[PDB]
Amino acid sequence: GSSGSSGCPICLEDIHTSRVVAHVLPCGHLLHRTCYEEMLKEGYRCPLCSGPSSG
Ligand SMILES: [Zn+2]
Ligand SMILES: [Zn+2]
Repeated sequence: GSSGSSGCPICLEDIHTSRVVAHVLPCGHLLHRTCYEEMLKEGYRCPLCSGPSSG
């Protein structure tokens, strides 16, 4: 379950700035320097910010 839509939608693990760097998306979300590199390859953008048909 997930009540708060605040967290890396890639790995789904509470991000910890202190622990590791967080990539602030241009939409208003945080990611993991690593994850941000994975999603880019796959071909999917912020799966949280609903968009058009695609995505
Ligand atoms: Zn992540
Ligand atoms: Zn977003």
